[PDB]
Amino acid sequence: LVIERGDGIYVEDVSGKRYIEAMSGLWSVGVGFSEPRLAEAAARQMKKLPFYHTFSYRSHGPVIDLAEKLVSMAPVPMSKAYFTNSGSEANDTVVKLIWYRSNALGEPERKKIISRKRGYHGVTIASASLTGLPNNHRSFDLPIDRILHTGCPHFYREGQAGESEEQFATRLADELEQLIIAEGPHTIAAFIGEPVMGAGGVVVPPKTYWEKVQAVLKRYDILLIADEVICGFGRTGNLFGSQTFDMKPDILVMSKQLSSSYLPISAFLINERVYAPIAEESHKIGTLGTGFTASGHPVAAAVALENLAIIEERDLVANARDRGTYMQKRLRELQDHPLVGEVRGVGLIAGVELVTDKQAKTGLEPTGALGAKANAVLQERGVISRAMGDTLAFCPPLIINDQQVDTMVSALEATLNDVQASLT
Amino acid sequence: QPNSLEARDIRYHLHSYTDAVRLEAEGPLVIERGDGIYVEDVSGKRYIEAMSGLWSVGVGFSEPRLAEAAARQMKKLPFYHGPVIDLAEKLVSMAPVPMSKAYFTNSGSEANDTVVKLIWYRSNALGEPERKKIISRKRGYHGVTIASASLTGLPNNHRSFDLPIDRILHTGCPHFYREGQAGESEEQFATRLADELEQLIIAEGPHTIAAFIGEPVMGAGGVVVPPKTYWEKVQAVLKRYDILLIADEVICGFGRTGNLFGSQTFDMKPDILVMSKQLSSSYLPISAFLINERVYAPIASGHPVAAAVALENLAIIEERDLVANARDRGTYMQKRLRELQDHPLVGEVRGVGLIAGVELVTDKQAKTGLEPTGALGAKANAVLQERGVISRAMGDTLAFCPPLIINDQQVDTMVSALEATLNDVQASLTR
Ligand SMILES: Cc1ncc(COP(=O)(O)O)c(CN)c1O
Repeated sequence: LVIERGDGIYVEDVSGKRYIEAMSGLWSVGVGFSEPRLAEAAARQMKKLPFYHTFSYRSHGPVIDLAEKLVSMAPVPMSKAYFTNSGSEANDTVVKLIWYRSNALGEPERKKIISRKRGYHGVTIASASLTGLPNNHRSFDLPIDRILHTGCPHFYREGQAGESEEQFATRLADELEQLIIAEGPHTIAAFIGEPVMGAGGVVVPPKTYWEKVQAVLKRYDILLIADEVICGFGRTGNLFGSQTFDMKPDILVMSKQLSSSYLPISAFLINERVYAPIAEESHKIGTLGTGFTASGHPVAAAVALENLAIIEERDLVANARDRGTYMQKRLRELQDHPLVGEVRGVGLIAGVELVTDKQAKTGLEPTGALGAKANAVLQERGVISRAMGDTLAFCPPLIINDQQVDTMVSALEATLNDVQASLT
Repeated sequence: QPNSLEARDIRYHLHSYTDAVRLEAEGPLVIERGDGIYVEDVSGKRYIEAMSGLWSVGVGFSEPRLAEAAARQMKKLPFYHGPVIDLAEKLVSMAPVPMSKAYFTNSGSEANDTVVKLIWYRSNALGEPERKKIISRKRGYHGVTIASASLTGLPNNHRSFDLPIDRILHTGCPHFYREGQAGESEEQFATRLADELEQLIIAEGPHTIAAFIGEPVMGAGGVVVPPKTYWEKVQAVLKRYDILLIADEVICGFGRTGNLFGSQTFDMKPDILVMSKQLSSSYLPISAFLINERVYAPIASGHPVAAAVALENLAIIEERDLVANARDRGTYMQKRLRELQDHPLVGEVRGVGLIAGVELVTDKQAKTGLEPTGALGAKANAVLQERGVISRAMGDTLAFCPPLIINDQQVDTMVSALEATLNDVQASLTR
């Protein structure tokens, strides 16, 4: 599919056919595809100071404004923001700084990071190791040493016979605790998780998961890294997924909706517990020996600022919350469709996992075929979704209205009816 | 003034490559705007940006054509996962040796990281699970991801970070002034480096070595120009053991060394070429790497706004003859800088094309500076900045890497400021 242009929630192919971009591109184009104020911010900044770096005691106005704004918006108290170009680089730098921090605290053995199966955190050698999907690892010799993976919190696929949702949450927290014990708790630096796993299939954790996991972490004083690359800036019904799931991270990683992907920029926030010992170590060494050339890029930072100003002025968090409520309700009305195994989601993100045998939870051979089949029909009906195996994902822009949500979910129902007719 | 830019920076902003405790005490220097080769701080003082920012702002700091390219794309299709296709085609067509495919990333770091990951994937696809080691060099700079900071050969990039990771090796720095033994000539030193590389390869098991990575000229490690014959002798080694050559042209690319690529200046024939920086003049973040058919055969999403800017940047370079401009001003800069070789504070002047390093010492026979090494560099860089020129100190070396748009009169101004700076520093040391 060759996409050429976009407008609001829509994109157009070269032939002129219009689609709802129900993924907001790559989970990221929050303000839609034609926000003129972002081009205005970019052009203005690029003619004033198109580039300056933030190395060696240098700065500029856009990065200063954006650092202040991100710290001020944090869902828990934070101390500093640090800027990169991507989500992958941010998670990579986070891992490195955790290792530095542990060295800075006299803990040379506290270097292990716990991630999760089906988690997605990037593509660098380190951040692809954090990622818990098989194809990111296969043939790349990953994961690197120090990166561990605990279970995926996906009740529909991991729950045991007869187990309840809250028991499943208890079992995942207990399995985490067993992992920490078996490794040696003093060796565990951090735990990383997305509030809701996006790329892994829009996996919403079971109720009480994050409370119980945080209890475990807190017992051993392990750092929590909230990966808000997808969930950040209104996706889940609040400004951050950490608010929606009552998470209290030490480190919060952002990208994507930060600039609505109009330019490459990413950031993470660290609290005082993280910052203070890194600062002291940088002073003994003489510098903090990391950073990307374009870290804090002034044009990207100007666009991000204007993007956040628009999300606040137009009440887009609330807009996403309310259209999300409607979308979640509409999608769950398809539960009794013969092809619908599970509907899951919160706020303005959802997944619909397709099956041909509800009791066995199985689809066509191989798993993925059913999702590919339905996704082709859905596209043909004017809706671009992402297939993750047999799950179709929905993550539309924050500017969507109810009428557009109705259009998108009706196309999904007509799609599933079509696919059902092809198989009978 | 709690609401000044400087105060707000100290409160909220964790900087790269900065001592955080010192930043809290002094605050940043805040840059406001740019004009050609100049930038201006928030207090209104102007400086020649003799480093082009971070070796990167090739077209200077006020090129409104790039602003229009960005806005045009941003108003058509601001993102999707056309300019990316056009840019890939252009980079392949400009390559200094035949190339097959272009891949995009945001940063030089991610490019190098991806290159390492692709090499591993490739050796696995070829059924060579042990051919995974990468040889880099001391003082090399290749970026800051966990993998690419491991390729980097500088201690500030490793200390307290637990790097380098396994599989990354480092051979010697090809810096004759610092590494040449008593009575060794420049060419003999080249011979010895190629021999030490070969010894490394033999000792590790040649079947285990996948690739060698080098910058044609090492930038961030101090503008180290390799000895004559080095690249020829190295390349003969690597070819003997079928090792891939990765040319990291992040700095050297797009006219910096007197030719379009540093690979042409040094007669390198890489299999993989990494680019960033002058690719877009840093007006937006974008990087790329190219691979040849040898690389691509067993293994057979750029950002569109960034790509549209990189395309327009390349067109400007081409239309305004900036590679030739840089070559000719480079010839003049290198001659002017070498006029300071006899200065009592100058240990060495080195450089090619439009990049150079002036290494400072206080005892020219011992090749020693002030205590500790770094103090003399820092001192002179501060005085040069008072004189309106922004250089970058790498220990006791001051770097010069000005915009491709610079003219001879500006070169003259820059080098005269350095001369007066060295005279002032020498005077202060005698008091
Ligand atoms: C030769 C070289 N390679 C790689 C990099 C890394 O680029 P970035 O800062 O964009 O990650 C740099 C940046 N100074 C460089 O000079």
